[PDB]
Amino acid sequence: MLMPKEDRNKIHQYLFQEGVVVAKKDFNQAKHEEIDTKNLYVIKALQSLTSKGYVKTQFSWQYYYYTLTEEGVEYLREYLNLPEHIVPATYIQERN
Amino acid sequence: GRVRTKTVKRASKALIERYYPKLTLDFQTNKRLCDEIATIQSKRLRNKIAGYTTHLMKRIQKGPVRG
Amino acid sequence: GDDKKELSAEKEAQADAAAEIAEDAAEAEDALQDYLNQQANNQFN
Amino acid sequence: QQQQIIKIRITLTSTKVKQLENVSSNIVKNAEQHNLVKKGPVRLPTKVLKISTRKTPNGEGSKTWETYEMRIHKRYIDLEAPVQIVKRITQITIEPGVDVEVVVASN
Amino acid sequence: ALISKKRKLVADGVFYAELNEFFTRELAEEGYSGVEVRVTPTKTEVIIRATRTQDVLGENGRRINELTLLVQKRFKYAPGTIVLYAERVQDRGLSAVAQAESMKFKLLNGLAIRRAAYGVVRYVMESGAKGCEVVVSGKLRAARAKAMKFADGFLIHSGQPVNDFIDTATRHVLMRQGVLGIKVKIMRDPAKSRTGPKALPDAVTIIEPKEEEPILAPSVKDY
RNA sequence: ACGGAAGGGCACCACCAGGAGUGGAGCCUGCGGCUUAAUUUGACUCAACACGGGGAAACUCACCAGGUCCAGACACAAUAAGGAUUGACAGAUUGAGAGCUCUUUCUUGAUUUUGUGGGUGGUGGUGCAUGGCCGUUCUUAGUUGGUGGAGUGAUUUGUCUGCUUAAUUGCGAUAACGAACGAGACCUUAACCUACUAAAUAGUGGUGCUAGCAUUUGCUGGUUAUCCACUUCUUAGAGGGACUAUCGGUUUCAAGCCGAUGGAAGUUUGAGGCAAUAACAGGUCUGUGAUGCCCUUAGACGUUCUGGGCCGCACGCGCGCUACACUGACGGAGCCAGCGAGUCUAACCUUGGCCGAGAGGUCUUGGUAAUCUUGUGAAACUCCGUCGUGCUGGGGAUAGAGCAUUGUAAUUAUUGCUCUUCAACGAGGAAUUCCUAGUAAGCGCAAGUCAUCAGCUUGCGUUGAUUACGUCCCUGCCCUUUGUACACACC
Ligand SMILES: [Mg+2]
Ligand SMILES: [Mg+2]
Ligand SMILES: [Mg+2]
Ligand SMILES: [Mg+2]
Ligand SMILES: [Mg+2]
Ligand SMILES: [Mg+2]
Ligand SMILES: [Mg+2]
Ligand SMILES: [Mg+2]
Ligand SMILES: [Mg+2]
Ligand SMILES: [Mg+2]
Ligand SMILES: [Mg+2]
Ligand SMILES: [Mg+2]
Ligand SMILES: [Mg+2]
Ligand SMILES: [Mg+2]
Ligand SMILES: [Mg+2]
Ligand SMILES: [Mg+2]
Ligand SMILES: [Mg+2]
Ligand SMILES: [Mg+2]
Ligand SMILES: [Mg+2]
Ligand SMILES: [Mg+2]
Ligand SMILES: [Mg+2]
Ligand SMILES: [Mg+2]
Ligand SMILES: [Mg+2]
Ligand SMILES: [Mg+2]
Ligand SMILES: [Mg+2]
Ligand SMILES: [Mg+2]
Ligand SMILES: [Mg+2]
Repeated sequence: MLMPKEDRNKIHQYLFQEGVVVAKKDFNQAKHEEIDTKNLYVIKALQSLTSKGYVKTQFSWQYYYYTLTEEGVEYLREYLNLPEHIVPATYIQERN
Repeated sequence: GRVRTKTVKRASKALIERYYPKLTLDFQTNKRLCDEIATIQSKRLRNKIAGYTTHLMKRIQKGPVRG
Repeated sequence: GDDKKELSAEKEAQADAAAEIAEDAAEAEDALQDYLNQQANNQFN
Repeated sequence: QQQQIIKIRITLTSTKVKQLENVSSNIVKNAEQHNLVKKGPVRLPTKVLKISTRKTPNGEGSKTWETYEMRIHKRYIDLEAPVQIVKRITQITIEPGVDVEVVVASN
Repeated sequence: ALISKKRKLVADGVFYAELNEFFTRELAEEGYSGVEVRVTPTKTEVIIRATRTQDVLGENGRRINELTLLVQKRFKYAPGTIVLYAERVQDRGLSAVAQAESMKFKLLNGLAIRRAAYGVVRYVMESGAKGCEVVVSGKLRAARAKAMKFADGFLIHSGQPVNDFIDTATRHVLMRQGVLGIKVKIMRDPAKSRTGPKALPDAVTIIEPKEEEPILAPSVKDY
């Protein structure tokens, strides 16, 4: 798609941080809850990210559920550059 | 109509068969009987049953009845 | 499936069920990465 | 050293009349089973959420109508207890299917 | 906050419906079989009735993270306030939904249409059901649509005990040709009911009298 | 399985005895037809036609006249940092304050672009490729296994002449005996509890404070807590109650049926919900991010934006509404329901006060609700008057002029009010629908839809009949008997 690196990272980064993204099917949503971009931006960004492995997508009642997968856990490691032994949804909280 | 089904009539037979001392011409007491002496899942069916294991009695008292 | 080969199905059906009882009785017992995310951007900040 | 009579109203709302009456009754004992003072379970008129629809996804056929319904049961129990018993009596007594709500105040 | 309780109780229904869905879509290869969501003090409790909870967990308990996180983000829960646990179902054999997904998954490794269903009925039986029925509908291999039935044991079909004693579930195994309809019916042995009616309403038991040894001219016992 | 053979049945989607009608009329609304840029489309006997919850001003929306966008994943290849690509102010242009496109010339920085492969979306096709759902047969009563009896066998007997029932419901007969699915049971609603447990969100009596009239103590009210009590009425928990009981006619003195008495209740107590096996090329790909295959994919069948269209009018068909009057209209006055709904991150249901003839407006207000709207003071209906049979003051079509509401927008007139205009229609040919008691019919109300719009529907209560309580004549179905060269089963 056509979107500036700024918005790509605000996605990409947030994906690595949370390890998870949800987002309602409604392009033209201006700003999406949480991430600071066009909703349309998120959906397609991820769609790409999935179509090359990396991430998994689920629908049901009008909402996308993107699950970051293990090979992606590497790809983001390249795109965000951060060193191996980084992070994801891969902590166990304090003692929760 | 009001033809009593087989379940009603089959139980009634089965009760008159093995409890003729005890039971009576009275449905009012035969009701209370059934409760103690028989497992039934509804009040309604129990009544439907007792009322007919009664009627059956009522005329045994004048002759026999096949079955 | 045709009824000419039926026996052969019902029996493989059983066997299928028999091995679904192997699974369900053998599962009735059988036998880090630190630094975080919003931290590495506050430690290299 | 605490404890003071704070005037309570526990409102009990559900679609499962067994679990509801259960949590209702078990509470009313666990009141005077330790001597409080109350006006007991007040059953509010159980109301019915009706929904009336054609069965058919489309148009064909004799026009058959089908009404689903959902029943909401609501009690309220008024208690007069101090802070200790109340908070105890709210966090426990919990039950999956019965929404418990405890207000306070004299207005 | 602040909602009508008519609106509130319906709302909670929907919430369950949307939640149950998402799981049935997300945990099929995990024998998802249902949920219940307990509203409590300080947390919202979600329990996943999946047969195979080892997968719902994951590497040091990952997945339920993603799963909560998902469920979290979506309905807007404030981290901590929503909590998921998985919980292996006590015999999948008496749970309609669990068996359709078996049936589905059977036919997707290409089991013979019967060997599939004909197996499930047999395993369900040995799980101690009172009766069980599977239908397959739609089209295999030929062009014109057929449908089969696969029953054994005992079922009833009408009135309240239906609400009481039979689990039913339709699934849609999406095949290369068109789509199959799987449709399972399990009828639980009402003897075991544990909480409810103990029998069918037709059940009329008579206690078996007593072998009297009567006669005997009066007499009385003192004490 | 079928027959344009025979014998039995069953039913107000049959008739009888009637009711109230439709068919005639005005209009409303769907369908055909015509018409058209387009008048999007599915469905055509009961089982297509106030049906797709289909009451379309935009949206919906598919159709028509026009304008943008890619939201064309991903892989290789090409291009290319000396710049792959992106965007634009003004002007021209355009319906448009769309940088669509052009002039001009800044900007952006590897996100794209060109190409092929591969995807993708689609209310595009196929319901005669499917799932699921539904409707139909079915207001029907049918389906099956155990042990036995018959047959080499598929199979049959059980599952049957009769009688009975709403029912393969039973009785009875009996090479069958005994059972299960479906029926019944069950479940929900409406009826009965001065028995039980309670209630300032239900209400009664007493007592205070208090108004009015009588005064002779009284009668009729005010007072979300001034206190005491109570649960009859209201509410919903747990119980109880009915089993066609008692008695009697009847009958194979069987199932049963009829009558009387009692009973809250005696038509399956009344009305529903659920409902076996099987069938249909029933309907729905236009509910679905359900789906195969085909089609299409950048001058798109994607999508969005502007504007028209689904309402267009020689006419055929179907559901409706209002009527033709005097059991009436009109005008004052009486004045009584039940099922409901209702506003959070928001404008829902609206009391009350004022202004306005009205519609409405404006100021405030209670309600997330047995708490407020609401006692929903609804309508038929009841009362006393006016009119007097005259197309009349019945009837209100058509139409002109004004004022208000919803909405970004009301013109092809959304709706509402006022004046005015004042049509057909004088009870409707052949035909045809619906119905058996709190039913028919009359009568309004909530709810769905809904910004606005019900002449529709789903429920509701109010007023409350006439005539059956039967039969096979009509019509439709079922059952045996029987014929078959049909079994893809008379398409
Ligand atoms: Mg049954
Ligand atoms: Mg039934
Ligand atoms: Mg007649
Ligand atoms: Mg007539
Ligand atoms: Mg348009
Ligand atoms: Mg391409
Ligand atoms: Mg191509
Ligand atoms: Mg589609
Ligand atoms: Mg079809
Ligand atoms: Mg179909
Ligand atoms: Mg067609
Ligand atoms: Mg009838
Ligand atoms: Mg033999
Ligand atoms: Mg026969
Ligand atoms: Mg009472
Ligand atoms: Mg009487
Ligand atoms: Mg067809
Ligand atoms: Mg469909
Ligand atoms: Mg139309
Ligand atoms: Mg009047
Ligand atoms: Mg004025
Ligand atoms: Mg307020
Ligand atoms: Mg006139
Ligand atoms: Mg008039
Ligand atoms: Mg309305
Ligand atoms: Mg309509
Ligand atoms: Mg023959």
